[PDB]
Amino acid sequence: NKSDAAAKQIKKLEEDFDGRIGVFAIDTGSGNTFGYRSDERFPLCSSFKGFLAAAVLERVQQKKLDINQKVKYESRDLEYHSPITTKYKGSGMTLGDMASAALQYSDNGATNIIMERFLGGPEGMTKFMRSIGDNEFRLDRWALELNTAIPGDKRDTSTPKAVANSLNKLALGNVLNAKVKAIYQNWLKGNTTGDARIRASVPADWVVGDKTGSCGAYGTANDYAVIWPKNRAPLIVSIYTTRKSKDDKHSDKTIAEASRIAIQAID
Amino acid sequence: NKSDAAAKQIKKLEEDFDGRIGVFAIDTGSGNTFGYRSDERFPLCSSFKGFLAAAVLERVQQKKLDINQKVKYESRDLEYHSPITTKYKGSGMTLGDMASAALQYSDNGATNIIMERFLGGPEGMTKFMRSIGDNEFRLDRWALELNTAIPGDKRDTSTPKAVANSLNKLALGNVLNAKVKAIYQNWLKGNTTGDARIRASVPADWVVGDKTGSCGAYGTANDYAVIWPKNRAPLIVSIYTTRKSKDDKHSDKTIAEASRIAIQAID
Ligand SMILES: *C(=O)[C@@H]([C@@H]1N=C(C(=O)O)[C@@H](SC2CN(C3=NCCS3)C2)[C@@H]1C)[C@H](C)O
Ligand SMILES: *C(=O)[C@@H]([C@@H]1N=C(C(=O)O)[C@H](SC2CN(C3=NCCS3)C2)[C@@H]1C)[C@@H](C)O
Ligand SMILES: [Cl-]
Ligand SMILES: [Cl-]
Repeated sequence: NKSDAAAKQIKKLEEDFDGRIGVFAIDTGSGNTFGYRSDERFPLCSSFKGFLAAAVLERVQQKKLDINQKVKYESRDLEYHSPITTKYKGSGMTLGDMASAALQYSDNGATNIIMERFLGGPEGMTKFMRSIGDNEFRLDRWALELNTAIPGDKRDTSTPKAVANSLNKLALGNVLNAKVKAIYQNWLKGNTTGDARIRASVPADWVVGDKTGSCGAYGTANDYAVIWPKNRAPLIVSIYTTRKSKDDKHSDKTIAEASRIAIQAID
Repeated sequence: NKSDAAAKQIKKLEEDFDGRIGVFAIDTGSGNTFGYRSDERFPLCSSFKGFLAAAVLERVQQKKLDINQKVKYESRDLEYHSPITTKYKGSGMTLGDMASAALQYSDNGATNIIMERFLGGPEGMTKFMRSIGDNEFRLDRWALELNTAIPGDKRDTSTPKAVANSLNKLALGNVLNAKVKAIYQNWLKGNTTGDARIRASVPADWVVGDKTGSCGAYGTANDYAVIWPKNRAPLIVSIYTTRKSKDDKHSDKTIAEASRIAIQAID
């Protein structure tokens, strides 16, 4: 009935902003979970960049790539919303800086460079996810063309649950060894775009790492986080939202609130 | 809870001047440590010169260089802020005097000459740091071009903790033998640029050695010190700051104060 309360509250929250909320949350210490529409599909938006950065680190760990190797792109027509890569166009960036920029600022140039040169594009990004046991994740299109968030369209979607499980495996589990996993955590922790989302749902002294996404269409936005509460086992939180109409704006407040409800449901 | 008090105080200090403070402090006699954002990246500015001078002494100890060998530079266009090297342009300087000038007066000419001729430039400076167990330190650019302190930019950064540990290894530990380490200490002790920073945070009869840095952009400044309190085991203090806006000035007062808080936290 703690589950059922949380569910009634997400249902009301989704009715209040006239859309659709998907949640999955894990207490990694007890194994307690809460889910709401946790098996429905939602657009990834930029959020897949968190997994792209893990993919790079996997390669670095296998010695397939070096984290300090220069990635040059002096001639590239940089995609919209490349605030980091724009600054370094002249000198290039380390693969590590570039992958972290893809995560921390949602840099589309970092994203697309890495997928075209190192990861085998959308298909390869999908293969990476299948290789960690994730069967729902599909990336179909490149950084800027995946944000259409069309209702019923399965392209570039996952489920809240798949997102949660995957983050758990990558951030807390055994895909990355001790050294490289720590780097991944530092990267998540240093995310700059999620202050109004899961971060806003927790005490200021809890440590958080997240990646956000915002399609800019159908009010579609999301956020996923590893949370370290004071003196407690990590939590995994995964919140995906969409909305009725093409022109609707996303609601940060709904994401923060659905996170609050989720964190309470596994308390 | 003494840790947590110190942390609340640094957080308020950082909010008051609208920036970001990173701290790491070690009591070498108990092993007690305090840190605040001790794993986040901050620009080195000139501060790496302290490690550059250690690198030189390492080479001297290995018999790769002689501390009294004449370094001539009669034709060089000396970089801005070379007060010592400007004075000796005609005659040259000993490698020892030159390295100490790079430390004590933050002489950019001494800095760049030494990196280009003896240390293998920024990458060699970084290799030196890796070789003492420092995995966070990166030097990417040369003396005058590393002071841009752009938010988000990982070039020429370390963490307060990495800086503290490294200083401990170099100033108090086993990298340099007893004779050469004493030289290094004398050098640190004779620093002339840090009267308003960590030095200002401690009784005037405590003996201090430090290296400062001031990027002159984004209010970015730092200081790191070995402190000998009378009749107590050494302390290591490491304070890094940045600020929100490009035109903000650095705050010596914030550095001195964050040092006071740090030294109390490990008391
Ligand atoms: C490096 O940071 C830059 C030079 N190093 C500085 C430093 O060591 O703090 C700055 S600021 C300079 C020292 N100073 C003093 N004020 C109080 C008494 S001495 C002004 C300096 C520019 C170089 C340019 O990279
Ligand atoms: C991908 O979703 C998308 C990127 N991703 C974004 C995101 O939320 O991660 C941005 S939305 C923008 C970044 N914002 C903030 N950063 C500082 C405070 S809030 C709002 C952007 C649209 C596509 C278009 O690349
Ligand atoms: Cl999507
Ligand atoms: Cl492409």
